[PDB]
Amino acid sequence: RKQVSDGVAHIHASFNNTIVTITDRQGNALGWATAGGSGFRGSRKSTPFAAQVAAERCADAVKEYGIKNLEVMVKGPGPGRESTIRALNAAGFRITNITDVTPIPHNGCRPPKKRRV
Amino acid sequence: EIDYKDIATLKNYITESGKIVPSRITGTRAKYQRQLARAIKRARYLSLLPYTDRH
Amino acid sequence: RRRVIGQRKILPDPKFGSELLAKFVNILMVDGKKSTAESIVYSALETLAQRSGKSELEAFEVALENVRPTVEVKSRRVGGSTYQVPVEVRPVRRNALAMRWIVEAARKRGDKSMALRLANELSDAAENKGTAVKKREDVHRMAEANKAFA
Amino acid sequence: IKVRENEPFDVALRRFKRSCEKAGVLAEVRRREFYEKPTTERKRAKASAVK
RNA sequence: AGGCGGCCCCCUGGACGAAGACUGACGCUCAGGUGCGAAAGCGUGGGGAGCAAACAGGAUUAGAUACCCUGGUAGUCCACGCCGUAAACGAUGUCGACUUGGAGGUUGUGCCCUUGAGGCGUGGCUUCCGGAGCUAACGCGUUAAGUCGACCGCCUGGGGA
Repeated sequence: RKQVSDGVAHIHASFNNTIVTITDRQGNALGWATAGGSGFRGSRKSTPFAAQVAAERCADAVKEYGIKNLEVMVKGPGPGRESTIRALNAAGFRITNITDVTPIPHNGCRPPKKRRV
Repeated sequence: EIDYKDIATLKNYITESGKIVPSRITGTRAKYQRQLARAIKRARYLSLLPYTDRH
Repeated sequence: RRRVIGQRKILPDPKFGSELLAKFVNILMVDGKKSTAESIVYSALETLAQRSGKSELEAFEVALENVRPTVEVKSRRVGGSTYQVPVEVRPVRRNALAMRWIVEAARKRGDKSMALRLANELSDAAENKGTAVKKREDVHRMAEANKAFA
Repeated sequence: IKVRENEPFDVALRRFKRSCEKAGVLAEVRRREFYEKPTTERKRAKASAVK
């Protein structure tokens, strides 16, 4: 209903997936998009355009809120973070803080024992 | 040495992301690196440093 | 291999002084009978002379100006997988692409003389008004829109 | 000192030289004693500066 | 030996050295004897987040009893008990002694004409090259597979066991 100009964005970018959600200062989600819903699948769901078409739609999903100032929480090892943050800054938003919060294993629950890559 | 919980010293042996710097970039002997790692790990249990800068 | 052409030289049309009109008869001709193609070129331009707003001296160039792309889509192997990639359309091909499509269209037609089969395609080759005719260009429209992986 | 920037950030800055995988921790571990025996050819330190 | 890590406290086993002290061969090994699981399993009783044999659902495919993927019991965890299981494989039974160098780390113990941001003796641990000699060969290489005394087990084709 009423513009806020300020928010916090939660981005997950992995080598197989890209998810973009925009929240307020208290963690209420104002818009959400997924690269799967923007029509990209499999490994291509990690690509700089598949991320852009979800970031643009997530910015459009907060177009009623008149956003201008942003802080970002990034997850996942995927390279799409800088091009996603640019594709979102293309909506007129300034990003004044970026922080990584990836669950790169701390972790809780059972430790895996299989090999990687 | 002289009360190990000196966070200004401990912050000189970690990255911007709070990770323990490898012994080769400080020239530190393994005798001391293991005790410095114990000091940095103990400092989390003194609440002087987060367990990960992510939280 | 590597130590190859490129593009071999061709001599321009003796009457018009054009290298496009020289390539045109080379791809138009059949069984090497270039003497018959020299009676089809300009004879197929009969119904285009007054209709060309660039005047007669550009009444064929106009059909080649209609399409001048920078990339084409190709489907190429990277391993056990095969993906669509954009490949560059260079200045040497940029002016000769549509020329190669118009002769195929005329050869695939079967009414009147060849100088009239060629005139059927050339009449709409800068108008594009026909049904399902721009499917011709989907190989470059899909290239200016390639996303691939980066 | 690779990343070092906090708060605002742009572009990639992931691909660096020295420390983590060659020059002079991780990777090359099949060379083993090449990490000790070559002394002054591969090891600068020696004390008086940065241990 | 298997192994054992996370933070704090109390209790607590074993190792190692120098100048002296004490018994005065009191020692070494050892058939039987008495002791000790990484795991999986079973047994008495709990407990179920994570993961998952079995089994189901869907795919891929000739089929797919596998991988992928939505679930899931037993088991894993615990108070514990039984077993003695294995690549228990770093393949070196336990004791004693002689010998050739180096690069490196740690821990005692004793020294230094310490102009060192340290150095050097001498014990214990100890990584990796390397000389003699042994082995068919890899290599072992002073922490020996060299050399040589003490004690207790094991070996003499494979299929079948």
